Amino acid sequence: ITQHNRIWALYRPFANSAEGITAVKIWRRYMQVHPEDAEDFIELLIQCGLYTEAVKKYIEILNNPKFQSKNAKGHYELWSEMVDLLVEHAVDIETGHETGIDVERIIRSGIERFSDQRGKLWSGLATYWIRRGNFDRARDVFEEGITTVMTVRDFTMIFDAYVEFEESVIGTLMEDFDLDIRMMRFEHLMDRRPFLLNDVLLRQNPNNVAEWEKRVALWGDNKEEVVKTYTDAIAAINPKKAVGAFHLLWANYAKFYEKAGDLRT
Amino acid sequence: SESSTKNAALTAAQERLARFRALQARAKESSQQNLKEATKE
Amino acid sequence: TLEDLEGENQFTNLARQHWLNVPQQAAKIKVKTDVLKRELYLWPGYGEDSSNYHVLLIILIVNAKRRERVSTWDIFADRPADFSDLFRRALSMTLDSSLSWTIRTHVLLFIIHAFQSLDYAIVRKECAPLVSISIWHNLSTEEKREALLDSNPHLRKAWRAATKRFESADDATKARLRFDRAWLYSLVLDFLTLLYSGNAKQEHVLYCERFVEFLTDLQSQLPTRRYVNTLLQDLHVLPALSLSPIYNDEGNGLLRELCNLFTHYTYFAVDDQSGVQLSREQAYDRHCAILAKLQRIAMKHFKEKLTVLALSNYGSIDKRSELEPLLQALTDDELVQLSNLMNIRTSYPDAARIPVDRKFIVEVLLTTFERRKTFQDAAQALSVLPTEETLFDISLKRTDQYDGSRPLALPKLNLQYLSVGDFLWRSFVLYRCESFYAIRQDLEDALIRLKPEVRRGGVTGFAGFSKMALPISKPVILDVMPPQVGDDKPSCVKAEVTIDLRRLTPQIRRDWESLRPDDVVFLLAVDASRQKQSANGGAVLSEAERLGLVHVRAAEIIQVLDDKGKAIRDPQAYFDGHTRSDIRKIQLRLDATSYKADTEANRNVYEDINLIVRRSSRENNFKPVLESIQDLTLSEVPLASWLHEVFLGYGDPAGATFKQLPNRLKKINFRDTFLDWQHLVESFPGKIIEPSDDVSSSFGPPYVLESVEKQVEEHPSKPSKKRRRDVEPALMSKVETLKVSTYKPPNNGPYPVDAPKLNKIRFTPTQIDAIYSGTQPGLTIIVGPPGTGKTDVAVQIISNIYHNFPEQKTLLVAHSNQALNQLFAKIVALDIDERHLLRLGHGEEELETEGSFSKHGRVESFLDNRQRFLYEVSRLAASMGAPGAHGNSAETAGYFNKVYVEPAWAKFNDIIQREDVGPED
Amino acid sequence: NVIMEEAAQITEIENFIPLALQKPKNGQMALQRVVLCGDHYQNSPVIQGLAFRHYANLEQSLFSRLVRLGVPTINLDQQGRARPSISNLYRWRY
Repeated sequence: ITQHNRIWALYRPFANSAEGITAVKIWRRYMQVHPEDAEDFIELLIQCGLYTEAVKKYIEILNNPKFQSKNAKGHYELWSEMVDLLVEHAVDIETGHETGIDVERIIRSGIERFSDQRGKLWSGLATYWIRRGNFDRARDVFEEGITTVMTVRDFTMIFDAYVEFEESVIGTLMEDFDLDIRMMRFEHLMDRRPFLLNDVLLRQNPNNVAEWEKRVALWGDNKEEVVKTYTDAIAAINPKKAVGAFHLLWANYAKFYEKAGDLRT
Repeated sequence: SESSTKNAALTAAQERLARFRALQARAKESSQQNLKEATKE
Repeated sequence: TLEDLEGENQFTNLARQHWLNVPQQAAKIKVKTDVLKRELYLWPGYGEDSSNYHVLLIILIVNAKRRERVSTWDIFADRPADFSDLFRRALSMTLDSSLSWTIRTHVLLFIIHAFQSLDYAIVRKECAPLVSISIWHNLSTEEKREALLDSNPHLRKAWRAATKRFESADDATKARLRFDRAWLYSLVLDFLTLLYSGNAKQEHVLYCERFVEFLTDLQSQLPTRRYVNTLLQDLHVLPALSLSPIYNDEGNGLLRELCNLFTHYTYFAVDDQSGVQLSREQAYDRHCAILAKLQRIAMKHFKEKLTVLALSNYGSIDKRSELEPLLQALTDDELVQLSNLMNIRTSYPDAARIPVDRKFIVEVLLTTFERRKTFQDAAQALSVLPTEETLFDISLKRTDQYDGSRPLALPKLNLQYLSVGDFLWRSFVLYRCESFYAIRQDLEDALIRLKPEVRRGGVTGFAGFSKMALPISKPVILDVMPPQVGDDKPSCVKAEVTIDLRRLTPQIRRDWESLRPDDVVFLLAVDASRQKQSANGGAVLSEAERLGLVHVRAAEIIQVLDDKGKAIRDPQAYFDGHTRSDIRKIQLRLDATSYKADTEANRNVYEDINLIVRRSSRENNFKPVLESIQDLTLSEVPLASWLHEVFLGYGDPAGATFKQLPNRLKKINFRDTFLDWQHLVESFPGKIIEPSDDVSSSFGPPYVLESVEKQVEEHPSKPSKKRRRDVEPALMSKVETLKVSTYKPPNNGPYPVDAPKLNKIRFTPTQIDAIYSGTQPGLTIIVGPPGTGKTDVAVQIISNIYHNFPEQKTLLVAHSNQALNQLFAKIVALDIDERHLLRLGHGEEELETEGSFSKHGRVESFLDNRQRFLYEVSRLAASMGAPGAHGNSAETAGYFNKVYVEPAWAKFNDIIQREDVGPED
Repeated sequence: NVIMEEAAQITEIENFIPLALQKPKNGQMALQRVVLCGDHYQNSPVIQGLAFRHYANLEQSLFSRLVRLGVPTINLDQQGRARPSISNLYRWRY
């Protein structure tokens, strides 16, 4: 084994000078005994164009919990680099059940593991879908990320990426039914953005009665929406730890129902 | 008619461009508001 | 049953009073009225003048024979006109509602048995018009039929051929075809009317279950499914059954499960016309196209009320709850207009009186727009590890209590399948159900032997003694690995379980201490105090609640350790030696999905587990089989195209043979398959066999047979168009020229051990043909009785494949260890190398062969052969005067043998290449 | 090349497992010869579940299904193990 390691160290320059598929096989044989240079093997595969092999090697390295990076590379940084490589090579890398490369499942696993950048992960998935040409999949991913963002920065980044993609699509189309549907969905998202922001704020801190009052003001003349927002604020906000203006919330609820024109209820 | 149809298509394209510009301005304002809200958070 | 029908029954008395009213003075002989004798007397006497009672009795006898696995298609195929008349009478009785519900259920069961017996020519001919294109002619919308004809040119050609046949037919044949189509339509309408009538009894529920099973069987058979799925989609049978009060009853769990199975079979991801299995991407694309068409129809029809519905995404409208408010916003008239614009039957016939309201239309639209997972997703969602709910399921209890009186919602294996993935999923479901039933039976036996009860302080104790179960404390989790890439569940969750074997017997202690790695065990939390609530008169307890078992979690024991936490290096020395402590520790990997579900739902099953149940080594291999079945179902390509076409039961069944495959071998070296030329001539009758050389004398073994096809000389005859009607196509057998070639076998050395083994068995011509078919590429089936030399023919075919194709790999599959040992002995008797022969199996099995074919035995044989070869190489180097120790290592022996022999062999070949060198030189 | 013996006594899933033991190469399987030697008149595989054996037809084998479908099979007509009386008693079904 020690002589095999010495022979591998001696033939590493020979494998580097040989290049190509022979060097890929030599690197695989070396990683069969010494897999510490798997990052160098992935770099050589990227230099040779083996995106699927590099993705499989990264998945195998992430599956092993005892794997330590030689260059002190973080697991989150490696996952972000793999996501960026998948987004930049969404058409070059073949995705299917035969190769075992599931971009959506891996993105969901990364968002569940890293919920701080889950909105950024959804934005990256939307960018990968845009690079793959699936505009409907990118729009659905953006909608799911907007509806599942508990972070203000991640939601803002996802909304900015979706707005940039929609603006690029509108500029490309202007210079039929699908574009109109995308524009209507973007208009509905812009209309419900205050509601989504209020929901995200209530998820972060439901105790903000001032935020609930701002949401009720943003509801406007829709009386059923206004009534259900007060009932949700009643059921959600604990008065023992509320931080907004709960007494003013009951006050303008009373004002709204008085201007409605009834007294008893 | 091929002349009035072209004028109607041009008017529809101008209305779509104005709507796209208004949507872009609203998206910029919403992005600024979201950045302010993120800074507040 | 047969004995009940043999007795003095009402049907037998009616048949005696009606058909046995002859005035002949028969002798008073006490002859038993056997079912076979009655069937023989009624079948020859069956005719067009027979009453409906005789047809009902024949249908009941056929159903009893099918339930008892007795063939009845040959007796009906003896008289084809009588069988056709009986089938027409049965179809008329099934279409007629004047008969009782039991008679209708019996007729439906007979029709389902006939459909499952479609391999018979008479049954296939009778069921051909029922699943023909006449069902598409009876569609609700003619525009949908026109679009279906325009989409598939083959469907349009079939419809045109059916229309031409109906127009060219007489009154009788056209009336029969219209009667069959109207009988199918009236059966669907009567099923809908019975479902929507309400106040259904047990007979009505049984008839509905039989109809659901018949629909599932029709959807299973693809040639019938290609029209049955379209008919069910046009008639909206699923929305009618969902809104039916019979399926809404709490007691109709089996009916609901059968309806779910029929819906899954109807919504299978496979092409109805082409027969190609659709992937998840194809189903997603079809759902997206349907959603886009619905959005376009909404934008062109009701864009004011359904602006949000037509402006949303595919994922925001595929949910029934998401689309519920959009449908509630629209009115009933708008929904009816949308259904009419989508070629959906929003109105039924007045005879069926099917209620078509706004709720029914909303349910139909929700079912049509619902996204359904593929069969691969359903197979992946199924858990291989059984649980407490999976073992004590209502479907498993119904299958355990099943006796053939009622249908079951389980997959059925037949001659034809919708897809290879569908068949793999059906086999996986059947294996999982069998494993769950076996695990439930083992757990019930262990709980009965343990006899759990409530001790002092409320602690659940065990009164009886069970050998396969042991009381244990709460296990402690040792480690939890991180989740894998793309997998929510963890990679591994290893825990430690403490067991005691002081009170156990020495055999039980030895069996527990010698547990194999990754052995399937169940950690069971059981409390028998709640069974006292069953004594209180509360709710009806289940089998697990009556037995006291509360929860069960599967796990795989990987290693067994002593009381000090050290692994036992020598198990034989530990068993023979005196153990200092009787307490042992076992490391077990828990189910990752079950542990994740328990942690997410905050379930402390591991902190309450009070028993551990093991099983036998042979009976605990269902988990790997289920995993392999799930992997095969999830695999896109599990077999070759020709093998999948042959296994699917579609197309020509002889297409996988060597005569139809394009990769047939022209010349095959039989070597020593034929003992002599006379044996080869007798084994190849009816075929012209001539020698390859010009010598007319017969040649012995070895022989190579080449099947050279004789070229037909196309003479320049005039194209006479007169003699073309009476000239039928003669079935002239293609006499393949069997060219026999003889070659001198190469010598393997002057030693007597170098002589190759030759076959000394004179094979029959059928055995020779089977060996020739097996040697040629393709699919071969050898039907051999006991004592027909099937093992010898298989060994000869394996030897021929090894000799002809050294680069090919042979995979022998056996069912018993004795058969594998006999095959190994036959291969050793033949010219098969022991180094290339290997056996796969458990290492504890005794090897009946003279040589050990296991991995350790093969390694030992290879080491002995290496030592012998090293000694021979050292002797050869000493004889040749080669300096050094050439027999030290195998690589050194090869290098020395090359560097010595290769120049020497080259010099010898150069000396022999000279024309002046004689035999002495 | 894969050759199976007593295919009627083995399940269809167990028979298809040996045909899919190797992964396909370039979208196609490497199997070329598939031989199945058995006797459809022999005993079927044992199934613990009565409903699975009868209603679900889990006891049906791949060789029996291929024989019922109409696949071309070679039938051996020579027996040399038992006595002529026992062979003739066993030749009634064949």
